[PDB]
Amino acid sequence: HRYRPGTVALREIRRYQKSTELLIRKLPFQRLVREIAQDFKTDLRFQSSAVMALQEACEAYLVGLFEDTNLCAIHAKRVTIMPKDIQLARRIRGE
Amino acid sequence: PHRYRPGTVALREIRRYQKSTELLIRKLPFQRLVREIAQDFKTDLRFQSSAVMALQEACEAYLVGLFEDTNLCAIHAKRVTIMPKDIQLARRIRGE
Amino acid sequence: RSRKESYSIYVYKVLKQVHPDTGISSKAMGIMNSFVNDIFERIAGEASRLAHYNKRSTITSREIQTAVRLLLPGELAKHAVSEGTKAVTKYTSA
Amino acid sequence: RSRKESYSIYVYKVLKQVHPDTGISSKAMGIMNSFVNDIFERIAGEASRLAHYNKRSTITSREIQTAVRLLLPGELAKHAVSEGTKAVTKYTSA
Amino acid sequence: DNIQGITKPAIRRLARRGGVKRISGLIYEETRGVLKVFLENVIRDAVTYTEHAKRKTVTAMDVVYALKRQGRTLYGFGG
Amino acid sequence: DNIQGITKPAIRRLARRGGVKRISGLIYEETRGVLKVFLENVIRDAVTYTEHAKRKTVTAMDVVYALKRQGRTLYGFGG
Amino acid sequence: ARAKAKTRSSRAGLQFPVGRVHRLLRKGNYSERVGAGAPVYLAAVLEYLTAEILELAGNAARDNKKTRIIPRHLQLAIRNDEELNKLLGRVTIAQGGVLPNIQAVLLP
Amino acid sequence: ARAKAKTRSSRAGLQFPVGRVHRLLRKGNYSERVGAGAPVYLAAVLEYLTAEILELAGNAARDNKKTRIIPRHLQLAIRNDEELNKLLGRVTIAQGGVLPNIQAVLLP
DNA sequence: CTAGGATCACAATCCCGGTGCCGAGGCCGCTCAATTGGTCGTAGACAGCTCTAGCACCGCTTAAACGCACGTACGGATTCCGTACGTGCGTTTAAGCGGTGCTAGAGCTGTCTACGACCAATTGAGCGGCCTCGGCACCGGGATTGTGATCCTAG
DNA sequence: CTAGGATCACAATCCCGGTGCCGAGGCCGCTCAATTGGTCGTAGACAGCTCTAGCACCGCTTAAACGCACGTACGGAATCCGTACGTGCGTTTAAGCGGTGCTAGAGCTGTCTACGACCAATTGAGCGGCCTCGGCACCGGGATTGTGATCCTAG
Repeated sequence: HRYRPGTVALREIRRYQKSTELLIRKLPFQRLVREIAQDFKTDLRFQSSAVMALQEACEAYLVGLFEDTNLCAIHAKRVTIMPKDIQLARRIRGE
Repeated sequence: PHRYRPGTVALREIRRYQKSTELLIRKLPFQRLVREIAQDFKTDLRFQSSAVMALQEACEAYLVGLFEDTNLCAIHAKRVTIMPKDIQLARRIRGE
Repeated sequence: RSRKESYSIYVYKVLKQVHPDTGISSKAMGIMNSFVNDIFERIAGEASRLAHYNKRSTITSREIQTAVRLLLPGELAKHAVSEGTKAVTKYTSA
Repeated sequence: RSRKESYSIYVYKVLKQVHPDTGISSKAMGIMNSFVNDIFERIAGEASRLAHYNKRSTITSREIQTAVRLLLPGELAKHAVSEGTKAVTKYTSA
Repeated sequence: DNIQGITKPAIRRLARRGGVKRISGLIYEETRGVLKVFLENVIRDAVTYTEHAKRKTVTAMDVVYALKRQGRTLYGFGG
Repeated sequence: DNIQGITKPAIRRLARRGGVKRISGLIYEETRGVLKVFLENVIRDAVTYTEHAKRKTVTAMDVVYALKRQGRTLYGFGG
Repeated sequence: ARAKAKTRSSRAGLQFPVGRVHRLLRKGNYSERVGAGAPVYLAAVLEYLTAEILELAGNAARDNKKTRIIPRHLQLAIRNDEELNKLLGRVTIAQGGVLPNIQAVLLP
Repeated sequence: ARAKAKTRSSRAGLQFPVGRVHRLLRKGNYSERVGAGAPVYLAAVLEYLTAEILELAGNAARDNKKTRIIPRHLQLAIRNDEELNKLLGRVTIAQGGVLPNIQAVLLP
């Protein structure tokens, strides 16, 4: 048995839209945060709740952007999101 | 006689209006609209001349910005004609 | 050690008024505290601006009412103003 | 007769310093007044928030500096801080 | 019937400043609607400010404030 | 190269919560770049707040404040 | 002997702390003076709004056969009401997730 | 006889009014107390920003063979500098117009 | 005979010169708000201490990520059609400008009173700490929904 | 022999009862912030007056809107190709969790001093008002740029 392209993609959409857990691995995200912060000030420490707040904000932002990217794609009569859709979304959003 | 190809005059107008700064909406109709709209909130309302001018400036800036974003949407759908679905998309993404 | 004030007690009282058999998680209580603080700030700040614009030094119930009308959308404002007015009336009659 | 204070004199002085032979229209002067008022209330408001967050009652040069760093983008903040620091130094030595 | 005062050539001029080359026939009504919504919002807030001051004349400062609180700061009219 | 820790399947999960059905292969790098920019901005404001308080530990309140001033208010972490 | 202490909240028939709201207004660098009615009004408004959102969240919880409100329920309540969505437009609810929404063009 | 009045602007080598800035800070409901250096710093920053904008506008005027700055020149100066555009992103300059920009795809 | 560059007619836009008018830049009087000199007190700087919570490391256990492969379906290029929008001309309309008249209401001043700040004594409401137990997450295993294709028939 | 529907296989989800754990809600002691009662000063409500600017109307000019005719180029539908993203099985890896240990620095407390508010005096800088002149807007003529198309040419 092989599901046709799209069936599993819709099942995943339903599953992740029903759940609320964070989708980025914590340890890699923490490393990224620390690496970025290193350029501003050295020997910075971070509260666990600081990293969690950052992760939450980043995930929310990215989900919203993917939504607007999806609307752009649908408007160009596509079903596939492309870099040009992210760029357009961001430009219109003012970013 | 001489007839300019579709697009030539449209680009000439784009250049002219993008170089000038005067207001493009006729003052008297805009004033009437403003007063009509304000009537629904409070009666016997007066308006300073500079209130109407401020409103007209803000509205025209807003509309120009929206037409710019509508144009970008059209260009992204491989069109050169702006359509209601471009305004709607722009506004939705803007959050309006 | 030491006190960090919060609106937990009052949120729980209101919840017990509206849903006697419904509880609330700590994370929802934190959300409700953040919400109450945010709205407080928004209202107080717009009342402050209103007062300043009119060269007045006192924030009264009028400033609060106007801020509510400016901030709360649609029927929320309608009902919020009603609630506030009733409370003030009750307060003024002790 | 009602006196309305404005930054016109100071905007003109600066213009005469940077462009001795260049004047300015009344509408541009109004634009520059609005600009100066807006940036003033952005900086002061940020400094106020900073002070409040740290449970301080005084707005000092440190709060202003931080507010400038937070508000002004990129090199604007680098030069603005320099300018501010120079002024304070000059002021402190009378 | 004052919304119709925003004529077809006015909308075309606004679009031309925005860099639009070709305009569909259905854009005019959409634009009129958008403008109406925007205006209603701003005027509503300006009138609220006017009423709070117990005035009967909407001032340019009421408008400026209304625009400011909607994130559309306007420079040139006293703030 | 810690930016590479944001894996292909993480980005796909994020897109799936956003309702995206099909994803181009070039989206992953774009997303990584966008995330990097966002993070840099937020962290730079949070560190500014930390430095003003003369602290060496970024607190959750620094982050909350940074988000707040960027118009991305976050609820659930003390404000 | 003086009179028994009667809280300003009880005089106004409110759950929210009028005295605390008053103190926060006076010490929040908002104005020089604060009227006596301002804390009462503000407290009443904040109590009404929290009652509304708690009621909607409790309804969502009950619909989900749950007896405790979680961030999910708060997000559902807020995003499903046009007015509360408009008030809380630029607000992120931690651990709230999103609304189930799939574009009609993507369905099989 | 006391000493000749020396303005705090002249002491700081500033054109902007330090005394006025101080008064506006004290009466603007920002904090309980205001440091002595705060008005000096703020005035210096304001002066720098004004100088920058005025310089760029004067340059645009001189490029347009004009002797007087108009709103147009200010708009040109602000929108042509990435940093000043970012600072004044959500600001509308009355009678400023827009920057000449035509999409490449529309050209003949 | 064509595709291509060259040449042409024409309208539109940039440029130079003269006129004039009204807004900008400067001078003057004064008045009020900023400066000088001094006092009082409390807010913040600085030092010291505590203990909490952040950082670093290690060992298993999977869950998830990486890689490769087969294939279908979605992006994209090409072609054709018809209609909808741009361009231009003649007619109509109402916007813009000036001038006059009027009065409502914005803006300011003076008086006085009620209301909000401030202080001292009192106390009860709200916060920290402890504890218990039931709402929830998790698990196994059936019932159910759904996708895909194999089978059967009338046509 | 084909299209459509009937039927089947069986993977993913949902539902149910049982387990047990650790977080939410309640109780107790205390302490400090809210209340009560009284004093005092000034901010704003109210009344009255002035004078400005917002509204209403009229006539005249002319620029802009409007309606219609015509044509063309652009949006949209259809067809075909091909590549590249999706679904899935196998191997790898490092995230997650639990535990242990160290120590840096965040939070709090005590003491002191200096920096800012407040007051009185005084004086000069900035604002309203008046006035003049020159910089820019406009009109006219001309040089130039650019579009649309007719022509001559190399091939």
